[PDB]
Amino acid sequence: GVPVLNTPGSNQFLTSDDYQSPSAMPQFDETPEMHIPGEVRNLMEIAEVDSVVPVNNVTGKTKSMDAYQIPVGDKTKPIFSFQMDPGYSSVLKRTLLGEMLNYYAHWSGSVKLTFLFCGSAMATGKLLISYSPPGASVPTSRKDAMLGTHIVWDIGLQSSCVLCVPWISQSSAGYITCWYQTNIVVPPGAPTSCDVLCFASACNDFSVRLLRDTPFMA
Amino acid sequence: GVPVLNTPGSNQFLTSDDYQSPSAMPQFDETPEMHIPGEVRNLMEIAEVDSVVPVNNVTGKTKSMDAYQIPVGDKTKPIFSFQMDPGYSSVLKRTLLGEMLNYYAHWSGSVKLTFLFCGSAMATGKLLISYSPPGASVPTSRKDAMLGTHIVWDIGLQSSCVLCVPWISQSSAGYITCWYQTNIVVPPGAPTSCDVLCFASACNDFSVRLLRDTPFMA
Amino acid sequence: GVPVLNTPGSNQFLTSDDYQSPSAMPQFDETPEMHIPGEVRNLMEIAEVDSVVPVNNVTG
Amino acid sequence: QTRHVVNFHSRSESTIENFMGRAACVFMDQYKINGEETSTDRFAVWTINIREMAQLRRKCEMFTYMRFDIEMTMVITSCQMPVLTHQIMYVPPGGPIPAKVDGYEWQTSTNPSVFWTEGNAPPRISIPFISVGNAYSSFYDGWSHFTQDGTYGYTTLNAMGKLYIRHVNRSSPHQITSTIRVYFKPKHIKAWVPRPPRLCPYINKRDVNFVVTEITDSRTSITD
Amino acid sequence: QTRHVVNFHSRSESTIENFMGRAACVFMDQYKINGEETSTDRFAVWTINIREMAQLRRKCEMFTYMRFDIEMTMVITSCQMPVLTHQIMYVPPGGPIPAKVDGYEWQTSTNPSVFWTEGNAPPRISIPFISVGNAYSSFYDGWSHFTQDGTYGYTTLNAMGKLYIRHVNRSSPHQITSTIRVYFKPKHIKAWVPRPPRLCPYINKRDVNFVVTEITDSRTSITD
Amino acid sequence: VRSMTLGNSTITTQNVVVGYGEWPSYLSTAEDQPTQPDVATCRFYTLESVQWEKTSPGWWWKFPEALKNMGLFGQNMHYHYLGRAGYTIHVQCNASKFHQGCLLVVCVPEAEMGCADTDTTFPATELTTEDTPHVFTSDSITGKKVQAAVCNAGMGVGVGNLTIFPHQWINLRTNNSATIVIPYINSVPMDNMFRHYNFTLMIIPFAPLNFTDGATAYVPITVTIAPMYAEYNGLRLA
Repeated sequence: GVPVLNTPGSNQFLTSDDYQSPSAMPQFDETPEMHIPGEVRNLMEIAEVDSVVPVNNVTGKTKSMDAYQIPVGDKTKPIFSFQMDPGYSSVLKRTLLGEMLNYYAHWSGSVKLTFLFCGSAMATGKLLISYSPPGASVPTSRKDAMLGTHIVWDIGLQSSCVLCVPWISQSSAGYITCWYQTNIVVPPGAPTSCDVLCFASACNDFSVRLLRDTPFMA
Repeated sequence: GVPVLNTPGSNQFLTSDDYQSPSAMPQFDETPEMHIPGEVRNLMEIAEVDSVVPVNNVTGKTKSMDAYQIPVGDKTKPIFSFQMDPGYSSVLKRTLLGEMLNYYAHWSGSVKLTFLFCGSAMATGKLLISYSPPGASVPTSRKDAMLGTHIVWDIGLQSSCVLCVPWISQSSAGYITCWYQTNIVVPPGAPTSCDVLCFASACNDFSVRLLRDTPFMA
Repeated sequence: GVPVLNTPGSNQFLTSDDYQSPSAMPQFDETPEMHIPGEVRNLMEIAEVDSVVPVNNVTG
Repeated sequence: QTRHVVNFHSRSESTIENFMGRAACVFMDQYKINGEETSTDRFAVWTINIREMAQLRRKCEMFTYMRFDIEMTMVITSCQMPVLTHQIMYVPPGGPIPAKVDGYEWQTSTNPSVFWTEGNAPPRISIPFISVGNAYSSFYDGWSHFTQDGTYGYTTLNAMGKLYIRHVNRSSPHQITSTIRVYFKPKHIKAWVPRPPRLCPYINKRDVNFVVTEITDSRTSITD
Repeated sequence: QTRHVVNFHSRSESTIENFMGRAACVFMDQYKINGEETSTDRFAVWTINIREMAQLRRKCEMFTYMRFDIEMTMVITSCQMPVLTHQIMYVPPGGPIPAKVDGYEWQTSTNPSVFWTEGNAPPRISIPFISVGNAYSSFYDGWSHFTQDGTYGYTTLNAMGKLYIRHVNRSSPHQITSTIRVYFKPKHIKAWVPRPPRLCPYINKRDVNFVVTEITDSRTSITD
Repeated sequence: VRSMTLGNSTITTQNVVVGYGEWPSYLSTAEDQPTQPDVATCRFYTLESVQWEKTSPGWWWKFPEALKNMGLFGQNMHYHYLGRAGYTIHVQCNASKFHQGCLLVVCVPEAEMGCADTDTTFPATELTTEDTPHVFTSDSITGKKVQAAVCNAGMGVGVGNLTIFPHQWINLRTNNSATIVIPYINSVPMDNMFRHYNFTLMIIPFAPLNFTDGATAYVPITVTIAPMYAEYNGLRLA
């Protein structure tokens, strides 16, 4: 019949191939597909969902829900500060963003952060959210944070300030520090100490290349 | 010649394949097909045929033809009662319906029942045929059967009442009980005790998926 | 199915062949090609470059 | 298990070709390679019929008449040397049979045979609709010999042939005991005249004789 | 390593078929060839489920509902003769299982099985979407038996079958111990209802029970 | 202020999070025919109000059977063994202006929860107490019951990234009301309403409640469920 000749690679089993498998049950006709709500067609649709970031993950507050709460209410040291990279960072590694990025080796994109102030409706103050570029050093003072990139976030007007941090990739990252511009001003009835929740997702669109096994599972 | 490469699955023998078998007798020309009456082109054409259902299959009446006869002619206990599922039910498992359904694991459809009254042409009475939904409990009295689904089947007018029981599938079923609404009224010449035959088939169309080996054969 | 017959030269490994190698990472999409200056498309573009010739290559 | 909403509408698995056309093992047999030059234990026979095992036999008795090509694939093993080559000779209904492993019938040009050597894919041999009539008859309410003689129920129309299997190797230093598993499969199958399913268990492979069995499993009362 | 300009724009590797559809070894098992005629160490079982190893199990728990064809390719070895032939019998969810290496279930025509002889390419058998429902459920917050009986969390919709594997050779002079590696692969996969990733380590392969684990790794202060 | 009414139940409300972008709908066969009640069933079933103190870790309800004693919807569960619904869920908080806090109101379809001491199961009355909610706990617990520690809500996931589901934040600084519409997520078109818990409404306080020594020591959380597009199996013959 047809003269064929087997190339190198015949009668082998490459694990990652896409050949036509001979079906064991050919007569069998499978169940018709109904419409089920909430289809996922791409993994990066999970990374685009905001989720609470455990910024206050200090040594004794990680098995409770005090990990998610940033205590607000000393103006010389910042409120919080963390590396801005969803991989290899204790704060952003178990986020929905940071967990769908540990399945991959090459990823690059931007990341948006939402700071929801969960204090009273009468508490009023200012917080200064500074961003350092990936090469720069952290601000040691509030003035040195003001001279860089910042957003003086008035709490009494808006209760949710949104960032969008670019240049986030791996294959020495940024910083999101936060400072007391003013103290929390509060009437006699409302409580003095408040909390700030944080969030993280993919800002506009996220690029991600090389799939691998996750490190968390043992 | 043509560079080919054998995939995984070459030189194997999958039992369920549909490959072109090399014919051993190629010169041989087979006998022309005449028209023989009564062709079957689908198994569910056997399930649509009515056949007598052994409702009276009590411990000593299964090797005779008293299994098929429901004795008619105490108004407090029902005449007969059985699970409405052609699989795993002693009454409906050896019917033409219930026997072409034991070749399959997934089946779903409806089932119609015909009650042929085989009494005299002068005997007259009423029977109340109640249906319980697959979750409901059986009626313990005639009134509680009347408050559900029923058909007061006048024997003196029509001698054959047809049901169509839906929601019949497996992958806790219904009930067809029957009650004395009235006794069998009979003139002095005709006999007092009568019989009722039952039938079963597929009502409109029947769905059936996964072929298996039958349990009956050993 | 299709009646084939293997010729001489089947199931051998000729070192200089140009067959379609089955890719190990099919899902993987490689990095886009940027324009890098100074592409070589032929070796004889190196021979056409002048270079200094050691004529006075005496023993010392 | 639980009762689920089995919602779909399909009867493609209930057609005749999707019901009968399934490969099932119908013949295991042993056959040696050497010793006992005049012996019957050096080859296999298996007269081809549908009444082999009761699971398949039951399905062919749903229908009175049926016609179908058969496409069997043998699966041959060996125990205990060289590389072994086998021979699976299908003789038609009109065909000479061997009496010994070294008979001359094995060389008959009208008996098609496959020569499968060990290690390759299993040998597949396909046989068309041989019968003289227009269909194979599962049941034959009649007598082979005219005027109501012996042999009830056996017609010669539903004769399919035989399948003689041997080693082609003439001898061996030690004993090799090969095992063959014939996988019968109906193909391009049509079926006429449906028929009620078998109720009683099977007694013998050439008759319809039975013991009177109860209709269904019994229960206590008519109302429970 | 150093932080480079990772400049490209692609999410083709983040789709569901390019995330789940990867072959992973899910079942190693030994099975002998001879001795102990009534023994359970002459065949393999592996009830097919996604909760086999925690690396794959974690990926299937990203999503609540998913449906997919499976295409497994076995990789069979041997130790210690003739050329060996194996049998990988997939039984459906509704299917009889063997109790011994010589049971009659192995000859069931409705259980598809491949007969792979040693030396060739690995055997590949593909199984469609079997389930009764419209998708396989990774999680089932419900009870199998009505009225809150035992067996929490186990539905019968996400039953995929079993995979019985044996030698077809009846015996051998010496002992041969074969090893099989089943390579499971989802194919043509769809997935619904995303779900947060697993945080705690896995305890058992049939439940969701866990030990309370910390959210993230701890650091010294909130500002370092 | 919008005063919604359904049947003989009127509530007073003050944006809707449509779960998975779909509004519940009916299933659209003579072999199996559904019955659409429409009458009643759709009215508002206000559960008992839940007091939220400074030390409350959370709550959860398991539906559809949280409504198993709620009127005609809880009575049609006993007569039909198959059904489906949509469950518009309003969650008010009616705190004051000096109270502070934040809630996660999330629905979590198919919340298979884990036992407190593994190697065993729980007696099935630990997942649900019909109307009343099972609270979470602040730390780990033992015994044959649900591991109800927050940070690992029920399923062994992080409680912070529980936002992937249909959710709504109730920040007492800004808002007080939440509303979620959950269009019957299941792998089979109809399922039994006593075996299977289709979703798990769990309300989890991320930022804890705080106030001074003059305010009320709690904030009552009011839960209201309206079963929409509920349809059942047929009981009549064909």
